[PDB]
Amino acid sequence: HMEIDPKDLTFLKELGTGQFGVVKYGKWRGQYDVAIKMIKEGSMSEDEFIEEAKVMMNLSHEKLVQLYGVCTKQRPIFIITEYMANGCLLNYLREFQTQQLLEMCKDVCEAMEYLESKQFLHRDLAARNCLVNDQGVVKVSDFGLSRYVLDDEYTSSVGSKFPVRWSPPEVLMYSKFSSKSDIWAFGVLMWEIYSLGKMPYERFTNSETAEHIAQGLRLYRPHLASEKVYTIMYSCWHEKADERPTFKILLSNILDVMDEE
Ligand SMILES: Cc1c(-c2c(F)cc(C(N)=O)c3[nH]c4c(c23)CC[C@H](C(C)(C)O)C4)cccc1-n1c(=O)c2cccc(F)c2n(C)c1=O
Repeated sequence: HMEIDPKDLTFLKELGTGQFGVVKYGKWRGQYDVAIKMIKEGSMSEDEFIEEAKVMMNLSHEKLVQLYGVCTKQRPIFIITEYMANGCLLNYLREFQTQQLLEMCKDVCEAMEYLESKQFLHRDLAARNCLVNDQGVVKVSDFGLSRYVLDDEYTSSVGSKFPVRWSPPEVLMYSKFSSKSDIWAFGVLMWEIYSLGKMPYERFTNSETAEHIAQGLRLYRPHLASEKVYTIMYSCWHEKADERPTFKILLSNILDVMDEE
């Protein structure tokens, strides 16, 4: 537990509004640049999140957005994190050489291999919650947070905000989350990266996407992805969770394609 005193925070710029409300840029104890997420009441199970936040502090990796602490002796609670000046990867992609696109995949895969080693599920990996720092390094953010979301539009499988397009068959059929459902989502993320932020299965509704996936249909090769890169993303989408690679394997596959291309 790392309780941050709000008196040690400054509020310097408004970054916008996310799923949980207002996000600000500020400084913590004049030392760290931070993002301050102000968690609107009724949007998150705070008690359950606060228990898990102690586990989230201990997660430390260069490619994971660092949790610095929380402000919980008030409502709304604040989540204090590492500041990523270029915002989310989806908007960064939408605003590159093929080598830079693979380095973005490598960055995320390093973070995911670390989470996989800690048996910590992200649960909602996608370009919208990967963040980009001032040097163009991509880092994974909001890992594990979707388990504490209270809005039905995000939690229900038929909700308007459920990430159907990033979900494997066992999630759509049984809500069975595992390291292998994070692998599936990672493949969709690689597709997003190589498609410069296009929506996956854009031609389909969420209901039509679940049906397409049930028939064995998969996302097509983006033109910026080579055959070797597409083989990696496609390996993430095996119908059987047990036949999907680990993040450890994926990272080795990515490093091989980099050295070769
Ligand atoms: C990421 C995000 C943040 C956000 C955050 F949380 C954490 C940090 C960090 N740790 O530093 C952070 N840093 C910056 C932002 C930001 C935003 C951009 C800033 C600049 C300086 C570049 O203007 C820099 C804040 C509000 C909304 C969203 N946001 C989006 O911007 C977004 C887009 C498409 C699609 C989506 F789904 C999106 N969603 C849902 C969403 O929450």
